Amino acid sequence: SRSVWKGPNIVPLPIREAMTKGTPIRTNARAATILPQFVGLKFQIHNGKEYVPIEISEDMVGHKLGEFAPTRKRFSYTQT
Amino acid sequence: MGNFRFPIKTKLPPGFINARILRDNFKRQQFKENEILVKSLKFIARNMNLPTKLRLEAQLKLNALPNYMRSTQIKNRCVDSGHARFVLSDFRLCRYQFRENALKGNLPGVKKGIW
Amino acid sequence: TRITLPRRPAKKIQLGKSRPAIYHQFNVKMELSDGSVVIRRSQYPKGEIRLIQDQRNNPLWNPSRGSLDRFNKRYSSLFSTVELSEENKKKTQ
Amino acid sequence: MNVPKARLLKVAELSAKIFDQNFNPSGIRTGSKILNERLKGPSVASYYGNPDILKFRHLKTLYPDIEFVDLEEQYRLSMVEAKKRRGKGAPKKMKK
Amino acid sequence: VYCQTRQDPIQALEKSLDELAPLMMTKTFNTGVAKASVIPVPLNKRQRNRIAWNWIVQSANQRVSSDFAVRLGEELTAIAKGTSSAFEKRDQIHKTAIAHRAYIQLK
RNA sequence: AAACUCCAUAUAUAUAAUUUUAAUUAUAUAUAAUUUUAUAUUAUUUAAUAUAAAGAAAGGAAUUAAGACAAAUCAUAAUGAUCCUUAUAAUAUGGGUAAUAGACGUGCUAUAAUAAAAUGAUAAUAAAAUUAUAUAAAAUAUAUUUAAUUAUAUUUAAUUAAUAAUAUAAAACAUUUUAAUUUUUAAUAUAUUUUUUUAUUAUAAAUAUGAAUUAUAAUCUGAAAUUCGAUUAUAUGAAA
Ligand SMILES: [Mg+2]
Ligand SMILES: [Mg+2]
Ligand SMILES: [Mg+2]
Ligand SMILES: [Mg+2]
Ligand SMILES: [Mg+2]
Ligand SMILES: [Mg+2]
Ligand SMILES: [Mg+2]
Ligand SMILES: [Mg+2]
Ligand SMILES: [Mg+2]
Ligand SMILES: [Mg+2]
Ligand SMILES: [Mg+2]
Ligand SMILES: [Mg+2]
Ligand SMILES: [Mg+2]
Ligand SMILES: [Mg+2]
Ligand SMILES: [Mg+2]
Ligand SMILES: [Mg+2]
Ligand SMILES: [Mg+2]
Repeated sequence: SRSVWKGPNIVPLPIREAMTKGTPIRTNARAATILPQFVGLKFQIHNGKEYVPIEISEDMVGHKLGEFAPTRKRFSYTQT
Repeated sequence: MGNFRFPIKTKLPPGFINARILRDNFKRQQFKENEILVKSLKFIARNMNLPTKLRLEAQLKLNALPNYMRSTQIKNRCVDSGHARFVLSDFRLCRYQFRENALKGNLPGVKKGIW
Repeated sequence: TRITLPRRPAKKIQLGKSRPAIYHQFNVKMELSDGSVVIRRSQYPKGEIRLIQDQRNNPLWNPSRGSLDRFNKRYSSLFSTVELSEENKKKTQ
Repeated sequence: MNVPKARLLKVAELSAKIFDQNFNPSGIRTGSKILNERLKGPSVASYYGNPDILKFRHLKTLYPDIEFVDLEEQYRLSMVEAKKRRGKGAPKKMKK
Repeated sequence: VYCQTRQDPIQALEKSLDELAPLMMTKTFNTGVAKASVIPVPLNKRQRNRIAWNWIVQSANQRVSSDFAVRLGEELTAIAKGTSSAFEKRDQIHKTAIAHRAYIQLK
C-alpha cells in the first residue's frame, strides 16, 4: 500500500526473536516497507539468486527492503 | 503432494486439457470459493473508522492468503487450444483458433468482415 | 601530473626572533547531552554549543544508567509493543 | 448557489433515509466500494466449461450392449505397442 | 491592396499574374543518355500562375509584419504599382528560353 | 479474369399508434447502369474525341489461380521420427524477460506568428461502438476564495439499452495574448486613427519556444508498484 492512507506495507517476519537474540532475518519479501520497529536488525534480503546481508539504519525507515538488494549485475562491455 | 498437483481436488475441464489450463482453472475455482471472504478482509483492512489493530490483522491475513486466492492471478486462456495471447472474451478462443472456428462456421453469428 | 602549490622564496626567521604560534582561540561552552556544561578553548567562532550524541547519553559510557521522522509524520493517524506483537510470527524464516 | 447549504444537506440526508442509500456528508473513505462491488466468482469459475460432461468411459456404463471404440485411444495404444516392440518404450519409473 | 490603391483588387491580381507568369519554361531532359539538352515547353494557365504565386509569396516573406496576410497584400500592391525581383526572374527565364530556339522538336 | 457478393448510393413498397423517435430515421423486400441516345470531327460498317439531353448515378471492401521460394510457423493446435522419465515431467517463493558501449529500423514530441496559448452555458456542428467478469450521471468535499476548468475522493441516479451512461465532439469561427523585435512598454503633452495617433524622454543566438532529466508531496489499481505500472501538484527546464 503506497498511498499514505492504508499504509504502510506490512509483512509477517521473525522480528521479535531477532530483537531478543541477533539472528538475521532472511527476507524473500522485497516489497515489505521498513519500519521504525526494525532499525538495527540484521536482514538478509533476497536478490533473486543470493540473500544479501544488510543492517537497517534510521535513514532506511521509509523504503522497501528490495530497494537495497540490487538484482542485476553492473553492466560492462567487452571491448573486442 | 503426489496424488494431486494443487492442495484441493478439483475436476478437469472438458475438452482441451493442458498444464497451464489446469493451473488456471484450479486458481479460478479457488477464487470463486474464497471471493466473499477476501472482499470482507479487504473491507476490514481499508477502514478509517474501525480499530487499527483489527485492520492490521486483516491486512496480514490478506498477505498470507495463497497464490490461488488472488483474482489478479487469473488469466483468460484459449479454451479450444491453451494459448494466452490475443484471447477474445466473446468466444473464449485465441486469435488464430477463433479465425479457424469462425471460417468453419462454429461460431454462432461470426462471418467475414466485408463492409 | 602531480598537482602542487609552487613555493615562493622562504622568509628568513632570524635566530632568537622566532615567535611561538599562538592561534586565536575563543572560550567555548559545550553543553553535553545532559545539562553538564564544560568550557573548552576552540578556534572556531562559537561561544555556545549544545551536543546531542555524547558519552553522557551513550550506553557504552554508562551501562548502569530525518527519514524516521518523516515516516512518523505521514503514518500518524494509524499510530503504527502491541503492533510488533501483532506482526511478528516467527515460524517462517 | 443562493440557496443555503445546511438546508440542502438536510434534504440530502432525508432522501438517503427514504431510500436505502447512505449519507456521507464529510466525504470520508467508508469502504463502501469494496463490499458493494458485485462478486464475479461463479462466472469466472464457469470459464473452461461444465466438468460433468459425457465421456467415452460412460460413450460403457450407460449402454453396455454396444461395443464402442475410442479411436484416438486405440491409436495411442498401438503406438505404445510399436514402441515396446522396437526398443523405444518408456523406461520403468523410479519409486524410492 | 484595394485600400492602398482604390481599384478592383482581384482584376489587379490577375493582371499581375499575367505579367509575371513566364509563358514557357526550359524543361530539362536526359536526352537518350547524352547531353541534357533543355527544351522550351509551353505552360498551362495554372502552371503559369503557380510559378508567379511562389515568387510573390517569397517576395512577401521579405516584408516586415508578423501577419503573413499583411505582407502578402503589401507585395501585391508593389506588383500592381510595378516593382519586384519576380519580374527580373521572369525576364531571365524568357532569355534562357530564347536561347535554345530550335531545340523544340515539332517546331 | 469478369460477373453474381458485401458496404455505400437513388427510387419504390411494407412496418414503427412519431413517448425506445432519429420519420432529416431503421430494416426487410424489390428495381436501378459493366449507363443510354443523337449531332459533328479525325481515321477506317465501326472507334476515339468534342458537343448536346436523359439520368441520383460517382466509389470502396472481400475474392490474390497454377506453380515456385525445401519462404514463415513443431511457441495456436495436432502428428511422424527421435531424445528426457526423481526429470528435458509437476508445484511454490523471489529474480529475469524492462540489463546498456556503439549500431539499425518503425513511431511520438518538438525546434513559435500563412502559429502557439486563455476564454466562448439559451452549451456551433459528427459518426461509429461499448456497457451482468458492467457504463457510472448528477450533486458534495479537497487541490484552489469566489466559480469554472482539470484531477482525485465521497455516493450510485439511470440502463443491461434505438429508451440511461461512456460523451456539452474537436479543429472551425470570434475576442485576448504572444519573446526574438526601441516592430514594445510608461511619464508627459498631443488630436477629426482615441481598444489609437504624433512629439520628446526613459525602456541595453533557446523565450512568456520545447518538455527531456531529476527532487519532494499526494492520488489510482491491486493482496503486493523495490527491481517494474498510471495520474495530479509544487519545483527542475537537456537537446533541438
Ligand atoms: Mg490478469
Ligand atoms: Mg421524431
Ligand atoms: Mg473476381
Ligand atoms: Mg498461387
Ligand atoms: Mg519450408
Ligand atoms: Mg526452410
Ligand atoms: Mg514433432
Ligand atoms: Mg522450436
Ligand atoms: Mg503442443
Ligand atoms: Mg521441471
Ligand atoms: Mg521486449
Ligand atoms: Mg508554436
Ligand atoms: Mg462546443
Ligand atoms: Mg459528474
Ligand atoms: Mg442514450
Ligand atoms: Mg513551455
Ligand atoms: Mg542547446
